[PDB]
Amino acid sequence: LMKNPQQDSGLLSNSIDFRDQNLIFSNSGGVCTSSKDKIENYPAKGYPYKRGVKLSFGDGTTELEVEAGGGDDLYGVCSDIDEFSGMATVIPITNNFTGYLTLKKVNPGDKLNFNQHGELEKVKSVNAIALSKAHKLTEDLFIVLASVFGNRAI
Amino acid sequence: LMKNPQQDSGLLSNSIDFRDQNLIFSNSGGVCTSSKDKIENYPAKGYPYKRGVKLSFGDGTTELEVEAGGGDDLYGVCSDIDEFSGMATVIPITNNFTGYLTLKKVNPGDKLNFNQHGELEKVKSVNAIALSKAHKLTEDLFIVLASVFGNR
Amino acid sequence: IKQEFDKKVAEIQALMKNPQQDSGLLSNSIDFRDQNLIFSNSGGVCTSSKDKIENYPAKGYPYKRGVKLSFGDGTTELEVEAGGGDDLYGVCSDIDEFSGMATVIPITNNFTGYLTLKKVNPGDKLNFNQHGELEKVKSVNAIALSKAHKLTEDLFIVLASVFGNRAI
Repeated sequence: LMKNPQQDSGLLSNSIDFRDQNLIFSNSGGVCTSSKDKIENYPAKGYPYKRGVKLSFGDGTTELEVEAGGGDDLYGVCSDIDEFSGMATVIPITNNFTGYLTLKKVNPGDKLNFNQHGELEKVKSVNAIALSKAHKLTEDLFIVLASVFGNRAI
Repeated sequence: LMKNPQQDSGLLSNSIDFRDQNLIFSNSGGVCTSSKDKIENYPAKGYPYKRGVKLSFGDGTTELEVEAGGGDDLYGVCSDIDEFSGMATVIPITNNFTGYLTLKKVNPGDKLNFNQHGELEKVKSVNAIALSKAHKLTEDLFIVLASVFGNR
Repeated sequence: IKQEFDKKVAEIQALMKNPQQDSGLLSNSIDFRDQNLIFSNSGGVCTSSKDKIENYPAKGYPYKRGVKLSFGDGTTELEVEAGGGDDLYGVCSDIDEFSGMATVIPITNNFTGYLTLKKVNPGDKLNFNQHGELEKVKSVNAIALSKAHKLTEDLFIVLASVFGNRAI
């Protein structure tokens, strides 16, 4: 629900090990990032963090915004949110992405697609392949490493 | 049918207003431009300016060129033209473009497709969404702000 | 035995991109035309500085072929192997044999260059097969810009431009 946890921790972190220290919700961006990636920023409608986003049009008084969604309305993938300005960082669907995305509440090689709420689910229109299994961060919060490369063909 | 108007105006322009000054036909490129965008150039066959283009092949003596077109042959979007060299600047369909494009003689949010002449029309195989109403520059020339983000 | 050895060397060197081979003479190629029709040619005829290029461990010999992702027992990371159809992931534009690393351009980025063809005139529609070879026609926008050039009794290359997916 938030990039940074709302409640402050009561304990320090044990910074000794180096394994399995990347399965956190505050892991913004992608696991493998190219210097030739196209990155945009939009006004955020809701909390579309780590979800497929779509274009949301108001009454014309205010500019275009982005909200979590999928299906035929999918426009990109949100990889970061600046909360002070409400700015959602979006990687366009034309550009391929590899990273941790929210999964609907799954094995490597299974084909995934974005549902109505911008959540990955097992399969049609979007090329997404899971590179790992679901990792549970909360009772309803599951993340999964996936590679999204364009849109499929009907 | 030229980016730069041929008939030079008889009056000086008044630079007093900062609103509604970009709704001209000589506004080449895009409104939102990324420094990592891929930009190609090709020989132009006709005037494909501000239209969707397709690859056209000749007899074989000369190289391939780009001509205004759509359908399943759509290759990219022509954003600029150098008239001296007849060189059309193309953004491939694999790259996403946001800018003013020619509309066939539509409200923000309407899905659009490219016709046989590279003109956007209201609706199948291209992701084009109108971001503004049709602005009429000439009695037959209409433009529209559209974001293209690939195929469907 | 040695003749069979030499025959296998010939086969594997024809398979390879730039095999090591000593020559008794200095071959002279003074003309500057049709000098680029070699198997050791660079990945792209027209290359942009904004192209996204990845590298992956290779399974088999996917050079100048369409590549797809493949997974094993999970002990080792995913690897690219020659393939096409609906499983196509990218195009292998280079290979480094010492490190066994295939340099690949994803299907989300348009590519133009010489690719392996099935054993064709310009302006024809091409599709990737199960082996990653191009064949005359589909779900990929691949168009041939030239005719098939034959370098070996089974090796054909063709100049092709591939730009994204083809809806419907």
